[PDB]
Amino acid sequence: HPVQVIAVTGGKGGVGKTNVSVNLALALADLGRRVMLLDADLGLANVDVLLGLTPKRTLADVIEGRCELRDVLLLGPGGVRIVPAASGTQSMVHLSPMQHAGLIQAFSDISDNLDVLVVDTAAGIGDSVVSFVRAAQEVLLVVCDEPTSITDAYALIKLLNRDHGMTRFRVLANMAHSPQEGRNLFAKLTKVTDRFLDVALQYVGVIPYDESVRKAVQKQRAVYEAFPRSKASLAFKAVAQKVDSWPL
Amino acid sequence: GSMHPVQVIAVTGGKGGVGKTNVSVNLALALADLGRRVMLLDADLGLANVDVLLGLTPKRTLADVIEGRCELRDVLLLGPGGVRIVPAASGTQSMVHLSPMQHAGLIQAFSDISDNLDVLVVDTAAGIGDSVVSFVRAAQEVLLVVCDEPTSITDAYALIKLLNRDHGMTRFRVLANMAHSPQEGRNLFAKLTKVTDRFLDVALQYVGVIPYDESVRKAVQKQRAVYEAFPRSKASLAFKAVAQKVDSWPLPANPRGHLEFFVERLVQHPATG
Ligand SMILES: Nc1ncnc2c1ncn2[C@@H]1O[C@H](COP(=O)(O)OP(=O)(O)NP(=O)(O)O)[C@@H](O)[C@H]1O
Ligand SMILES: Nc1ncnc2c1ncn2[C@@H]1O[C@H](COP(=O)(O)OP(=O)(O)NP(=O)(O)O)[C@@H](O)[C@H]1O
Ligand SMILES: [Mg+2]
Ligand SMILES: [Mg+2]
Repeated sequence: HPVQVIAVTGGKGGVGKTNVSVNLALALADLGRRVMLLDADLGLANVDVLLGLTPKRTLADVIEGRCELRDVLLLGPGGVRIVPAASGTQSMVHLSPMQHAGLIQAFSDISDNLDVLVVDTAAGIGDSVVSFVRAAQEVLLVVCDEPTSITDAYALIKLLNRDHGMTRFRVLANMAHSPQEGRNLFAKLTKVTDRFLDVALQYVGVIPYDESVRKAVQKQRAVYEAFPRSKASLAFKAVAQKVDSWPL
Repeated sequence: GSMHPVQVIAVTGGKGGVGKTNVSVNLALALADLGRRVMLLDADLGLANVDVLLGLTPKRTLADVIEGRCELRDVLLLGPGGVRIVPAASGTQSMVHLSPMQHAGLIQAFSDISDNLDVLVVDTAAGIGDSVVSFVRAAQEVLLVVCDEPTSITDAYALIKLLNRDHGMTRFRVLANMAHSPQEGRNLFAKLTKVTDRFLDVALQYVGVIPYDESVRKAVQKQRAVYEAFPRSKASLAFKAVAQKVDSWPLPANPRGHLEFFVERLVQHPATG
């Protein structure tokens, strides 16, 4: 039983990486999978904030040697297991390759009875982002239809490909006003990556712009839980069906 | 007389997508519209967006400067309103882990292009990484852009806490963005003040609020600044009001430097000449 590992990323700030990570995790749990969600925004933790959780200890405690990784695990909704990050601990955003590797390696000790790990990455193209993305089997790029997000997503793809040997990427359009808007967005990325790179982009669909997501964030409850019948939640179910179909 | 003070503002906020770059671009344009000589630095070093919001196509960037291929003056672009822009790179990693020395070298380089300058606006990256903290500490005024969601409040607080705890920074300016009601900006400021009052020793200063405006969405699509493309929009009028406030912050006349106890080197306000 190999664990499916999905890194949710995108370069651009605020495109919905954390919302997608949280609600994809919940949707996969709804399909019957045993799911873990790692907050890899190591110094600006938001997974706990979106879920209204107040972690006593975090990955900060782990790295500083005050506790073991198993000791910081939190229970989220639907049985999802959460690994919480720190908020405001600067050292956590520039960890050595050794510390990053050590952390990733340490997950093998809490891998029991697990089907899927979802990893929520920070904004940007920094070492923490690249380290976690490189360590995943599937790279889910969250993109929205604005020139800055398209530009940032392309930059991250180019970087991961040219410096880190990554050659396959999943693309999810978030805050789309229509499914066709997402397809057109994917078409844009396909043309520029076709022209300059040798990579395989695979489209996963859209999460629509949905006021229910804004309401869910205010409530600090996952939209998938708080508004299970909303268009966004139904779209997360669809993405989960696709993810679950991917070869391990 | 014989030292002209320069205002230096770092626009930051921790949270991704809160409007740091939109605020940087449109504050710069609004200040230029008031008659100030403005420079705008894209300090999102590895994911440049200032050029993207303005529809500029740089041939050289900060990466070329830092890596010793050209000088800072060579990469300056003339933007709307006469704002001079220093463009960043897009997808060059060797930029989101510069050494403290390399950051220092970049900051030092601005002294060569300071003539005829009133204000430098610095657009920082998301997060609390070394690049962000270095550029924030290199400025005189730190402008946190915050919106009324728990994640923005939490991230803004985290940045304030780190700067206060680790670097002794005490005073911060706060600008609310994407507000949907007239009192939302002040209410948001109060939320942040509540948390910082309880746990920190800081002095927050409320600057104002930019409303959520569909005109910003349209401007970003057109790759034109909302201040230029929709000058009568609610967002653009708010940027005008905010620039008038920013412009009123007093600068020392003829800043000639002073000594401080247990500080070896003269301490001097940013200035030119
Ligand atoms: N499908 C959606 N519909 C409506 N609003 C959305 C949607 N997805 C995201 N949002 C909004 O976008 C905000 C940012 O989402 P978030 O998941 O925090 O993005 P992020 O990419 O993780 N941000 P960051 O980690 O700081 O770079 C949310 O708080 C909502 O306001
Ligand atoms: N006042 C506003 N009204 C409406 N939309 C806005 C407003 N300000 C920002 N936006 C939207 O928010 C998006 C993000 O703005 P942007 O200025 O790129 O934020 P940022 O903090 O610089 N992101 P990043 O650098 O990637 O962390 C914009 O592209 C617009 O969609
Ligand atoms: Mg996030
Ligand atoms: Mg930006």
